[PDB]
Amino acid sequence: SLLNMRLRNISLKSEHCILSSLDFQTSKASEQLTKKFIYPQEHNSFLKLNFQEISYKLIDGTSQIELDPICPLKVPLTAFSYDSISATFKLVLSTQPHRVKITLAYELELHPNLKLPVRTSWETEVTLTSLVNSKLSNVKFKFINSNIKVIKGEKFTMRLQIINSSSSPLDLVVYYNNTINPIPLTLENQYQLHNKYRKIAEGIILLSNDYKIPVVPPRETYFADLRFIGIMSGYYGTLSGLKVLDLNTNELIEVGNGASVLIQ
Amino acid sequence: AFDLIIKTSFTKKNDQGTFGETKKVRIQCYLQLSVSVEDIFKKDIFFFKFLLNSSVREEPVILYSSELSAPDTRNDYNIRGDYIATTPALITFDGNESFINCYEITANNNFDSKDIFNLKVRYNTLKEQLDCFITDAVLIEGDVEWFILFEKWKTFWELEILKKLKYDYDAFKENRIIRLLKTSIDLNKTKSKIRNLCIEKAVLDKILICLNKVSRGIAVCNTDMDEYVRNLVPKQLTVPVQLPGFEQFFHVQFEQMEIATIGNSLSYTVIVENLSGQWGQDVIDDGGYIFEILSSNEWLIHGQKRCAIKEKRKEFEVHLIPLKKGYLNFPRVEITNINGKSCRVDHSNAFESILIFAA
Amino acid sequence: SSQVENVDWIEYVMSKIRAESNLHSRDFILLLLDFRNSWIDGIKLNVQFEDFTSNEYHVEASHTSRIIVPIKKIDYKKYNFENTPIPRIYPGRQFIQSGLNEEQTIEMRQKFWCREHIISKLKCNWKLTTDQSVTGSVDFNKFIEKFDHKMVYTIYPGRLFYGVQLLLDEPKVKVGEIINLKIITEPTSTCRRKQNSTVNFLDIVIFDSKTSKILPRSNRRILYNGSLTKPISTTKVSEINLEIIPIEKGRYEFSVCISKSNNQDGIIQFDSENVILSVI
Repeated sequence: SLLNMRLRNISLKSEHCILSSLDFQTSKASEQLTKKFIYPQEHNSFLKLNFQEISYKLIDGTSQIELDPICPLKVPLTAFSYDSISATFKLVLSTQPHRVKITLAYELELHPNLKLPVRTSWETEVTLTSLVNSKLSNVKFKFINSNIKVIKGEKFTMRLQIINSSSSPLDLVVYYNNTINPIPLTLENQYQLHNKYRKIAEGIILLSNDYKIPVVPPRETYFADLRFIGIMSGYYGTLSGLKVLDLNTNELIEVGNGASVLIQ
Repeated sequence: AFDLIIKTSFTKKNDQGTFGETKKVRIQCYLQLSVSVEDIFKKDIFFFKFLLNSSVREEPVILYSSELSAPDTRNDYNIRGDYIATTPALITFDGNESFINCYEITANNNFDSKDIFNLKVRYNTLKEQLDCFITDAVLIEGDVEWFILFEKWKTFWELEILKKLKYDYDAFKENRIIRLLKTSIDLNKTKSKIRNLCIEKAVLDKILICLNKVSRGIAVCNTDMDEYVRNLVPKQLTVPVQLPGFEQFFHVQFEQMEIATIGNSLSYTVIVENLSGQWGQDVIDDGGYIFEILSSNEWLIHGQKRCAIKEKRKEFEVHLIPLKKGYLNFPRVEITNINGKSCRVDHSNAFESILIFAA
Repeated sequence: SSQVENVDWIEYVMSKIRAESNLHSRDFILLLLDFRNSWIDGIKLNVQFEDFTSNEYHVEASHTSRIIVPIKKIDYKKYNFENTPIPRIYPGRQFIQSGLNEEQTIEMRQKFWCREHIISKLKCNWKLTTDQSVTGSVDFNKFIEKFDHKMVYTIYPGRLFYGVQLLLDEPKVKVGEIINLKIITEPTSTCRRKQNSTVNFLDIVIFDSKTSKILPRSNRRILYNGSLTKPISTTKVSEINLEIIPIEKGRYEFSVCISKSNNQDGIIQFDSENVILSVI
């Protein structure tokens, strides 16, 4: 069994999937057995595994279905000593764990006469922000296009969705802060922090600053049509400064976390 | 530091007498400056980086020149990056003042890891320079009739009082104030010492006010004290350095095929080749030199993650899949030998990033 | 860039820097005015300054419109607001002190004259949307409140301590070539009286530009001779230069940070000026 393998699947909430990535490599048993019977008299020998077929199958009860990989995987692939080949599969995702089967059909090719077949297999289970809500309230916020790319200098528009279902209309007011946040750390980290705060402060401007969103009646929605223009090339992932104030309980929720402006 | 006794018995011809003194001295057999090499390898050009530093907490030094001389064995590498200081550069024991001296070396035929390079750094201690400053500026300012009078006791002045002083190096480093420590020297007994010697009255007076004034902390920083090191002899610390020993040299290049949203394959082709012929050592296209792309928590690799290098030039495709939001570095790579050997890797684009822009 | 020249302010700034190519883009600021229309009907705005005119802005009733009007920074070298007492428009009354030490009065004087500079230079007109012949104007003496610290820092660079300046040979160089940068540094009027000293230190901290991440001190991307930290006099213009050697392809920012002393905190200013070089 010189095919030690692993499954280190990682979740991805952004696109709503889980990426399962098998990775099989020649184990230390191959190193131990290479200089024992494969080619004892030679000094630097190697194995010559050939993989007939690799299957990643989704199973539920008696039914099974094969899953194709993300990028193509040339099936009749060769393999020598000290190799590690990995394949990735995408399956869309609550509390219903999946059941999958992995089967590798391969054969060693000691001389071009004989081929020992192997059909190792085993089953297992596939087991292991953009939307922002308001604390001490039920109102919820989401940008229609949180991922916007525009040429720097040109003014762009970002559509903010408001959900109201709590009890009563809100009088929230939105603004962008264009002042350098005072710094609180060594000189290195402190200057990094200052540069980040400066870039946040004087990078983007909201051309409708201090917009009074008029009314958001209960159990309804509203589109705050914010309008911006950028002046510094860069990537403003989860931009701060765009914070919305609620004029009922002085909430200073950071609504800008669901914005990923990129400008050249 | 140790003690030494010298004794002489010289004789002259004009007189008949046999003269000769017997002096007892204390010699400081400690190296003030400390050097630590750090080298960077890149394809067909080699880089040095010396982190020059002081070796004592309270004896900062000053640097003048650090030109690295090539070996005299042959018409070898053309060095490029020698440093000549317009003004002396201060360096202390440790802090956020890392003095870096970097060189760029280009070979003509090939490298050889048995040559010896010489650094040849010239320097002085801050104490010596500031001693020259005090003994030339605060004491003999634009005077000749007084200096000829004072010349009688110059060797005493530079040995019993000037040597015993202790300078507030922290104060100089902070505000460049030339002040003594509190427990530096007791004037109440120093005055008694000078009085015990036969000394001219005005000379005694000027020495007393000089010591008092400098104890008060004169703070001339940059308007002066840069024309007085001319008469100060520099120390020199020619130290040898050699290129590190290694068995093989590889460089790996990731080439884009045909910005990049999250969860999408990016087709890259890695080119690995053993460029050891450039550095003398012949290629070894059969060694146990496994090459693996270290999978991080922000890059999923699809394809041949690991493979054994058994060819002069190897190339194969590989598809990368990002996981995090944006501006991710390339996945790290390493080439390691199986048995015990060591080799050097030149990742062509170690510090390069892709802007992942989700959806 | 040249593609986005449609809006008025960017086009004005471009024509100014191109036609007078000695000013960098740093010698310009916006003003970010916001006119709130309290009239029942809409009004067409047309804001004006020294030379340029803004295109028409239609501001409908009870709705604010954020107007951009660029300004050239005022230079302390040829205005001398430091010693210029506030005018007394009804002289003849005897003199009674309000009571203010030197720092408070110089602060107030700078704020007042800074405000007054951009009141006698900025204007706008009217056109009622319904009836086009109801033109008029609006003053700014009764709207523009007193300035604050940030508003004076941005427009009046004499408030800052040092007016440093950076430049390179060319912002394009291959891998493995010395390319020196020289940093000029002139103290301002604020430094010559606010604090007594003879040496202040500055740093030549370097950023990745693209990722906007500060590089380490002893990095493997930019090799240089000598320490980044070095003193500068607080009275005379000081010139320093470095021996930057690029190692890998990329872009770097080369900011500057002036400090009072090398003891952790106690930094005078973080200047925003920077010069970018791209190595390839």
